[PDB]
Amino acid sequence: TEYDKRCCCLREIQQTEEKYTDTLGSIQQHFMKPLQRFLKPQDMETIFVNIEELFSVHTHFLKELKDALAGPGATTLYQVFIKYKERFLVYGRYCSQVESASKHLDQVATAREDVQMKLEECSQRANNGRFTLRDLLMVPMQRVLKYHLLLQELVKHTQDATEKENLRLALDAMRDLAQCVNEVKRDNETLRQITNFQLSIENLDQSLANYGRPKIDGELKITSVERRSKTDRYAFLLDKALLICKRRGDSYDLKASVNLHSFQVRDKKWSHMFLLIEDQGAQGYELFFKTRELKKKWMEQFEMAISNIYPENATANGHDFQMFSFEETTSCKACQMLLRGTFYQGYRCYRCRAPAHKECLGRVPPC
Amino acid sequence: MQAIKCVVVGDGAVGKTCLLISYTTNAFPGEYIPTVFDNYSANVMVDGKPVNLGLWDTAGQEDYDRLRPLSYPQTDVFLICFSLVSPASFENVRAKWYPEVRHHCPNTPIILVGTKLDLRDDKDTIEKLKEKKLTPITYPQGLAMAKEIGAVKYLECSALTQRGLKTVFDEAIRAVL
Ligand SMILES: [Zn+2]
Ligand SMILES: [Zn+2]
Repeated sequence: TEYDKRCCCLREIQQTEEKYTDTLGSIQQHFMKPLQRFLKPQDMETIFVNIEELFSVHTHFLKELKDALAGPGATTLYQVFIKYKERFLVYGRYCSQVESASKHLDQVATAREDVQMKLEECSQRANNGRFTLRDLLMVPMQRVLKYHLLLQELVKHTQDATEKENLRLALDAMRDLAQCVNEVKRDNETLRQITNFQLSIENLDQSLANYGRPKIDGELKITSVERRSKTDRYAFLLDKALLICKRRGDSYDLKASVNLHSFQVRDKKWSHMFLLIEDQGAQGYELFFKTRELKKKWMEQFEMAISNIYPENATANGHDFQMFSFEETTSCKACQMLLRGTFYQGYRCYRCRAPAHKECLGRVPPC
Repeated sequence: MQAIKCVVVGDGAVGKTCLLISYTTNAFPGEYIPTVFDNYSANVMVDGKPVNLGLWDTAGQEDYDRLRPLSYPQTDVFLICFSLVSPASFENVRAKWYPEVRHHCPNTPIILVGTKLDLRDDKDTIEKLKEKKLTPITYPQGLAMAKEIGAVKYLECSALTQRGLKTVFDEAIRAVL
C-alpha cells in the first residue's frame, strides 16, 4: 500500500501546483487586468505586491515539476525543489506586505462604491462568488507553507532508501525556505520599529539599523566620570551600542553612543545598579534603574546584545566571526542552509569571509 | 448572504486537514489522506436557514510564528483542535493556541474540538500510547479545558467515521449567528 500512497502523493504534488498556478492566473486575469481601469498605479502596487513575479516563477516551476514527475522513477523531483529554493525567496516580500495590501484593499473598497461593485463582479467571473479578492490574496502564503508537508509525506511513503535520502534534501530545502520567509517578515517588522525609533532620535551619527536589533528602551539614571551625580536619561539598547539620550519634548537627543564591543557589564527606588565599563578604559558608567525588576530586565538584555557581538565559538578553529549584514542570498558554510532575514542574518569570518549562522560557528571547517 | 470565515487551528497531525476533507466531501478521504485542503466555500443549511460557510485549513503554518497569524484577521469562528490520542496536542491548546488566537482576535468565538474519536476506543492505539507512558484524553478532561479557555462548546468527532462531524460545523455556525 506504501507504493500506492507514494504515487497518490506524486499526483497530488502536480495537481495542487496546477490549481495554485491557475489561482495566480485568475488573480492576474480576472482581478488585476480589470482593476487597472479603476485603481491608480500606487494602489495596484500596494494591493497586488509581487503576485506577477509569483505567477512567472510558478508557471516555470510547474513545467519543470511535470517534467521531473514524467521521468523514470521521478528521480529528479528533489532537484526541482532545490533548484527553485532561492527563487522562492520572493515569498519574503509577499508575506511581509500582504497585511498592508489587504488593509489597503478594504480601505479603497469601503471608500469607493464602484470598486466594491467591480470586485463583486470580478469574483463572480473568476469563481462564481466563492472567493473574494481579499481571500485570494492569502492563497500564496498558504501554498509556500505546503511544500514541506507534501515532501514530508512523500518521504514517509516511499520504500526506496535512495529516493528517501534525496527527497530529504528537498524537504530540508523547503523547511529552510519556510523559515527564511518567516524571518524576512520578522526582520521587516523589526525594521519598522527601528525606523520609528530613528525618527524620534536627534543627532544620530548613522542609520540606527547599523547598531543591530533593539533590545530594550526606557528611563534610567546615569553617572559618568565626566558627570558624577545621577542625571536623568533615556536609553535605547541595541546589539552594538547603548544610545544614551536626553528627552527633549517628544524627541530624544543623543548624548553618547556606548560601544558594546568594548564595554562590559559588571554587577530603595533608583538604588538598583550595575556598571558599564571598558576593559581598560578611562570612562565608566553607573546605570541606575527605578526597580530591581527593571535592573534584571536590562542586565538580561545586555547579556543578549554582547552574546550577539561575541557569540560562542566566534574564534573557533582559527576564525574571527563578526555580525554581518548580507546584501545577497547567502548559504552557511557549516550547514549549507540559507542565512535568514534581511539584515544582520548571521556572521562572516573576518579572515576567510565564510558566512555562518550563530548556531553553526563551531561547525565551520577550520579557517 | 454573509461569507462566514471558519479557521481550523491546532498542532500538526491532529488531522485538521482530514476533518475538513471528510466534512466538505462527506465521504472519508480513504487510505490516502491528501495533504492539501484548499479554501472551501459552500452553502450549508443550519436551523432552516442557508449560510455561506468559508473553511480555512492552517496545515503547514504551525511552526512559523510570524506567518501563522496571517490567517487570523476577519475570522468569524475558530475551531481549536487537538487529538484525543495525543496529550501533547491537548497541552498546546492552553500553552500555544488559545493564547495566540485570543491575542489576535479578542472577541472571536472558539469551539474546542477533540479529533480522532474513533481511536480512543481502538485496541492498537491504546497499546502504543500505554507503551509511550500515555493515555487518551477523556470527555470530562476535554470539557474542563473548554471551560478553562472560555470556548463556546466542547465537541468530539471522527474524520474517519464522521461521528460528530456535522455537529462541529453546525455549532461553529450557531456560535456566530
Ligand atoms: Zn575563517
Ligand atoms: Zn548553518
